[PDB]
Order: sequence, then structure tokens, then C-alpha cells
Amino acid sequence: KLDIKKTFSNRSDRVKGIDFHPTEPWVLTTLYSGRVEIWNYETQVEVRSIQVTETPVRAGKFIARKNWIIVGSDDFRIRVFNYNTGEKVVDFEAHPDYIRSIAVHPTKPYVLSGSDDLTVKLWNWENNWALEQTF
Amino acid sequence: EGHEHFVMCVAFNPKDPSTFASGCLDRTVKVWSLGQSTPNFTLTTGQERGVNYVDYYPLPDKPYMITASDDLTIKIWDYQTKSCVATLEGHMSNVSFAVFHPTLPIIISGSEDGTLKIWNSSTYKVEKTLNVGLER
Amino acid sequence: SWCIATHPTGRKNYIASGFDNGFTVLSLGNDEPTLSLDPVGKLVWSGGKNAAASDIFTAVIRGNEEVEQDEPLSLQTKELGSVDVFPQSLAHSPNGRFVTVVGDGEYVIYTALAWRNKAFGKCQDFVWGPDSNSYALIDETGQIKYYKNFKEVTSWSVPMHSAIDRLFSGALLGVKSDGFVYFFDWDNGTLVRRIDVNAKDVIWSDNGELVMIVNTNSNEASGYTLLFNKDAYLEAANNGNIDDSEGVDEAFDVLYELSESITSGKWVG
Repeated sequence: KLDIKKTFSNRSDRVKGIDFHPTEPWVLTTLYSGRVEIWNYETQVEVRSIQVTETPVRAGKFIARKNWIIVGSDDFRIRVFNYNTGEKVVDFEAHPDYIRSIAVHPTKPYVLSGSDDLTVKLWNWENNWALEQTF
Repeated sequence: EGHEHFVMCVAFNPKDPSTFASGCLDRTVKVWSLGQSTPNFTLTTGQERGVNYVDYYPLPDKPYMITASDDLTIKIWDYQTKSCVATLEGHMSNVSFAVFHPTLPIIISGSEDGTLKIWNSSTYKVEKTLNVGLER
Repeated sequence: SWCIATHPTGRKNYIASGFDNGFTVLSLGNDEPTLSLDPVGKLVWSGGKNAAASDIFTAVIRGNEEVEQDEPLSLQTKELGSVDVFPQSLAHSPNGRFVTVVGDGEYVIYTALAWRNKAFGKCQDFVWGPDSNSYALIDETGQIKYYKNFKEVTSWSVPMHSAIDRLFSGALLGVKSDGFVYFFDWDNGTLVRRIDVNAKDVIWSDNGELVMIVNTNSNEASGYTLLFNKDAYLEAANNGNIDDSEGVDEAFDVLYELSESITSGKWVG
């Protein structure tokens, strides 16, 4: 027996990515349309909405430690925004092909991006977001 | 040299035959110019199954390319911005080819679904679908 | 469905998934910690980070702890033992001598110190008798059973007309059902009184004279304070006059009722 309760539902374009904020009752969603949204699923109020690109955004993660969200899209770009202001922190081409997944190190300033270019790249934000390694 | 798979189609740019394009199963289209050992640029198509064909739009008012794949899609490209102008969906089986007609404002495609399709070069909507009854 | 996420720290066991037409976030269950604090400061809990869910630990709170009212205390953690089931509830006997762990249709009892197995069986709910050497539970057939010194007390019974929701420990056996709360005598299981509130929890004071009844209040009063006159009940039981549906009216008195929500509480005289 599991006590399942539907805390919140919302309709929108296809969402390819989703992530929970660690201390705020927010959830981040990256859409097939290029939109990325943030919702307070407890108050049911939309926090913010951003038109990142016209291409689909498959990956998205919070980086609370820095008040950011980092998203990866089909236009091969990784973009970072400050979720408190909606400000673009960094925007750069990470791969020559679609980005599928993004992982964030729990301790170190590292980010992993998986892509259709058959590789995984390690980025370090405490070093001007440099490509530290390609697997 | 540079392609990482079967080179399926090669074609000169009719507006500048000093360059030409190669359609490869590595999901890439490379454009080179005679005399260079490396391509001018490499365009990733996003068509998971590779490029079976590549063709240049012959007229001067637009720098377009078009690719056909086994993934069922047909994508029009602008080789200057390396962006996808449009995607033609509708074929049920591998698309063998797709070309711009030299005169008519149309695109012609053919597939193993035994179909020849004619598309509107401007609205990118399918116009006609004939099956000459000869199979793939 | 295309994507999934789970709360990075399990708050409300939240999860979320993305679809062609949108997203949904669901709660999989309450996230109350599985732990218990014995009479003098011995804390026991199951799970934690970097530890199996079925891992039991313990730490002693001492007068020491020089920290502030807004900072978490630093307690020496130690491994008390492990358990076969996925701990859902953890509870010391009123004594502090025993610790019971209920986990998916089962219960196991261990000695707080040294962790020696005392008992284990199938159960849907479990509660300690004021005794520290007796307990009641709901077996798998949905019935209440009474145990003394880890030995079932056949002949002891509390026939219920409807399904049992759960039990409550304290001065008298508390049993929720049919939207009411029934209190029974631990020794003979005789009905003492039926309370007409849809209780979420029952909390008896140290001397068993006061009891807080937390209302489910699904949208009225959030809780009810009642006084228990053990003498009025013993007298009535002696007369043979007790009503079978509601018990003894004089056994209890309604003092006050709270407005604010109650997530947990303890009595301090």
C-alpha cells in the first residue's frame, strides 16, 4: 500500500525534461517547443517562463547552490539562467549535435552533457565553463 | 576523407561547381571545395539513420540543400546558416531521394513505400502522391 | 511519458513526470521520520543517508550539546542493528527497554540495549500496553490480538462490528473504526467509552488522566482535550450498567478544543 496523491497537474506542450528544486516547492520543465518553465506545484502558481530557443529543449536541471537552471537543447547549446531574475548566465555550443542529458555533480562545479555526437563532455563552471574532458 | 560511414550521394553545387556535397550514412553532409583536404563545413542533419541523398536547389534566390533518410524524413537546409528550413513528413518507408525540380516550384521524393511524392517548394505541403505500381 | 524526477531529498516522497501533454507531480506517501526517543534521551531511528533503510542506529542526547535553539545537535551516532523488513514505524515500549519495528504486514521486537530479538509475527498495526510488557496488534485477518510477555492472551478479546482502521496506545487501548474512536480496558478489553470524533491520533498524558484527540479535520476543531475519570468507569463496570455502543458517559469530560493544526504533541503535566 502506497498512499498516492495527485498534488498537481498542468497541460502544456510535450515536456522532455523535468527537475525538482531541493528547497523550494518548484519543478522545472523543459519543453519540445523551446520553452522552459518553473512551477510552484504546491501553490499551483507558475514562477517563471523562458523562451530559450525555437528548438526542443531535452534536458534541464536546477543548480540551487548558484540559483541557476541549466538547459540543453537541439540547437546544440547549453544555456544557464538565474531563476531569481531570468538572467542569462552563459550560452555556448557544447556539441555539434543534439543534447540528450545533463548531470550535475553534487559537490564539485561539474556538469556532464550527453549528446548525439556519441560523446559525453565534462564542463567546469569554476573555470569559465571550460571543457575539461570528453569521453 | 572525413566521413565516418558509407558515402551515399555526391553532388556538385550547380551555382559554384568548385564546391560539392557528400551525403553520408554518418548522419552528416559535408561540403568541400576542390583542392582542399578538409571540408568547408560539416552539417549534422539530426536524421538518426543517415543521409541517403543530397541535392542543391538550382536557383540563385536561395542557398538551399535537401537531404533524404531512412528515418522517413526529408529536411531542407540553408547551407549558410546551417539551419533546417523545413521537414517533410509523410513517407511510410525509407526515403531513397529528394530533389528540387529545375523549373517547377516543387520537390520530388521517392521511397521504398513504392511512392513518388511531389511537394510545394514554398508551403512544403505534399501536393501529389502517385504509385506507378513498380514497387520500391 | 518522457521524463521523470524525484525529490532530491524525498520531501513528501514527491515525484514528477513529463508527457506529450504536460506534467504531473505526485506524492507517494507521508515522509514522517521513522524514529523514537526513550524516556531519558536515547534516540533510535532507521535509515538515513549512506545507510540501508533497514539499518537501525542510536544516539544519546546529553545535557552537554552546546549549540543554539536554531542549530541541529551533534550526537554520537552508533549502529544498533539491522532489521529484515522496510521500517515503516519505530517505537520504544513506554519502558525504553524494547523497540518495535513494523514493516509491511510484519512486526519485530528487540531489546533497546544489545538488540536481542524478542518477538515477530504478521501484523497490520501495533501498540504498546502501559505495561511495557504487553501489546495489541491487528493480525492479517483484520482482528485485534492481545499479548502479555510476548505471549498471546487467547480468551482476551474486543469484538468489533466494523473494520479496524488502527490502534492507539495510552491509558486505555484506542481503536479507530466506523469514524469513531473506541477505548477499551487493557486487561479485559471491556468498552469504556466511544468518542464521536474522526481521530487522526490519540495522545495520553503521563498519568493517564488527560488525553488529546487529534481530529482528522478534513474540512471544525483540530483537536479535543478530555479528562479521564478512571473511578467513574470502575464504578459503572461494577454496577454492570455499561452501554455496549458508547460505554460510560461519566468516564470522560470534554475540557477544551484547539483551533491550530496538530502535527505532533506530547504532554508535560
